[PDB]
Amino acid sequence: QYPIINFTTAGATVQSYTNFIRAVRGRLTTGADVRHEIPVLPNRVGLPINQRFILVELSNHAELSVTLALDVTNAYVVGYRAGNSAYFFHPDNQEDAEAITHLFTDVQNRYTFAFGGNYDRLEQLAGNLRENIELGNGPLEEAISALYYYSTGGTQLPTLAISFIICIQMISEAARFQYIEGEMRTRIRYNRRSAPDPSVITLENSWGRLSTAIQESNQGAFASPIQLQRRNGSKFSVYDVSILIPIIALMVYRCAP
Ligand SMILES: Nc1nc(O)c(CCCc2ccc(C(=O)O)cc2)c(=O)[nH]1
Repeated sequence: QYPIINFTTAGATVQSYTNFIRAVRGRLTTGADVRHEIPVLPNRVGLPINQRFILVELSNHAELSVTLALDVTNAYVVGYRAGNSAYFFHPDNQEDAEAITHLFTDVQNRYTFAFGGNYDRLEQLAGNLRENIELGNGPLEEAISALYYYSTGGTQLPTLAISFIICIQMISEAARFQYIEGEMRTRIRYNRRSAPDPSVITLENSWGRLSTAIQESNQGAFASPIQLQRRNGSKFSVYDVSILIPIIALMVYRCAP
């Protein structure tokens, strides 16, 4: 079976969340490939199927549970299981369509959505941009509940998109960036619910671009600057890998060292 990591919103804390995100990182990559001190996720090309996914098992105080499937090469959430039903986003290609057939093979019901799981599609379905969708333990507890009830007709599709958007950021983006991990920890700590600010959003949007520039850097110096965004919306340039060490935790594979 694929590796399983567990988290619950029941009595969640900064530490239990931190431990969770650590475990997820530890399974996403062995971490034997490190450029400029940043771990690289494993390459898509040679990767066999028994090693391509991890399962993230989310439960509530309501005592209902849901299992997300993460693509190991990108921490991308490709689908999920709730009870006897399993749902997948529209894959990008037949390689991927093929891969996902080894997931949740024992569930009595399997569905592939007509829509992919990129943010923009999900936003159009949710009827809300990321910047207007609250994150925190409350939202995550709500997200898990919405996903659980989808198969029985009790969750409208927009709410399902909203819930996916929450899970992706609190899990896959938090694993991608210590920065976003820290953002969620603060909300857990103070029991607060808030949309992500432009520093979070722009990091999410530019993860691919940042992976390329780091791996193509000249001893850490980017071949050209990457504009990011501060909390207050203003644009600033990063020129080197060093500034990002405490900010990005993982990188998609871009090429060989
Ligand atoms: N379902 C889902 N899971 C995710 O982990 C994300 C992360 C957003 C950053 C991202 C960066 C690159 C890709 C890609 O081209 O495969 C996808 C997403 C996303 O956008 N949607």
